[PDB]
Amino acid sequence: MIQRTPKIQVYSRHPAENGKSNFLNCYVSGFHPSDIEVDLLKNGERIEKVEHSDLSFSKDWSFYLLYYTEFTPTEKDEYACRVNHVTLSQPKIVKWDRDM
Amino acid sequence: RLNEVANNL
Amino acid sequence: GSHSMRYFFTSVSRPGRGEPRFIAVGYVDDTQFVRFDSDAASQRMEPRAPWIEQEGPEYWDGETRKVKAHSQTHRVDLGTLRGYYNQSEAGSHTVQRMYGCDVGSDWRFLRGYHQYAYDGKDYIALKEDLRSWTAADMAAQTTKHKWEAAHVAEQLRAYLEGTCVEWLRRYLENGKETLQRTDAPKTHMTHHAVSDHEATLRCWALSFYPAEITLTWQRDGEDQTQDTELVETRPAGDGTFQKWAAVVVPSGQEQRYTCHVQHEGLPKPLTLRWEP
Ligand SMILES: [Cl-]
Ligand code: NA
Ligand SMILES: [Zn+2]
Repeated sequence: MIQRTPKIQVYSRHPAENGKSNFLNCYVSGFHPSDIEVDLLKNGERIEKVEHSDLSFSKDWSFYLLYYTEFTPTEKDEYACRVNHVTLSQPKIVKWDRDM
Repeated sequence: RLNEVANNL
Repeated sequence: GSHSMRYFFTSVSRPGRGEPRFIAVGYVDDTQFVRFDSDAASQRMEPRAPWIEQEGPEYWDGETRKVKAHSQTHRVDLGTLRGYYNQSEAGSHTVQRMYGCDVGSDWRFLRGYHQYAYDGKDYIALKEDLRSWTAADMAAQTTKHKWEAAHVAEQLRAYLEGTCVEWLRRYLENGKETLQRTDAPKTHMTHHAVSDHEATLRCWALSFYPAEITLTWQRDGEDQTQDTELVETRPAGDGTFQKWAAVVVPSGQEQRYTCHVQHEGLPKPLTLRWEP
């Protein structure tokens, strides 16, 4: 049973502008086994209306998934993705930064 | 279109 | 250009209760067009692209029958492999399989592939000749001997060189409006001060299709890899892809740096330079 830690990128579908509706993405890749917990957070609280892509994989057999939700960037709200997997000692929180 | 060969390991 | 049709299958055993979770996805190039998820309500192969919705009831009945036959093969394989590797019934294990065909610019067969992994490692794969098998270990060597006696590579070669490419060409025609259209990357550069004397320049490539792209930084016309960061190509979520490459530079020296973008949708590569 091979164990590979997820790579995580948190980003918006479109270049972000405060007050303009958009999509918050959490792309998790390079991981094995497929069991993974992914939540999108708004001010530390889990967003309930979250969808995900169908599990697929790369050349080296590592898995990838996209978790996404509609959101509206603002000056005050903080967004993030929280990931837990057997390879992590603690859940990893990656904050959304509109410049990345 | 999927393959119809379903051979087991 | 060149095109491909590929199917990906994953089955994950559930030692606590029930049968394996099974997920199958079909792609033409970088476009997902069908899916099956054993946890979904339909229990049918489902369309994921408008051009496949054109196919009649016999197509959907046939793809549903075949994908459920693939699910049963993986379930049997999970049990077989537990025994080959002398593993307990207590742990969860995974089987993955990918197969498909590539066609050249002329839409003629270029190559076929059929490979299988157990617990994220190569198990058995068809060689490029479509006649021989690559077995990664002694458990897979047992499978290779069994398949060498049951005409398996012959049946797979006939599918990969015939059915696979014939149906790929049918999909390429039916879905012409999207499948044969290239979406060149929308590119721009952003600038982020990192101190009062250094800044990050970030070169963005957005909304492009297919996913294959090259972003490279140059300084004074020569490749620069020191102090650069390249992210993995990522899905936008609308069927297109995104990527960025960044470099940390001394403030006031931004004009020496150029970002070079290569993509199939561009007649000539793009060059971007920070303009203050
Ligand atoms: Cl705001
Ligand atoms: Na054979
Ligand atoms: Zn300094």
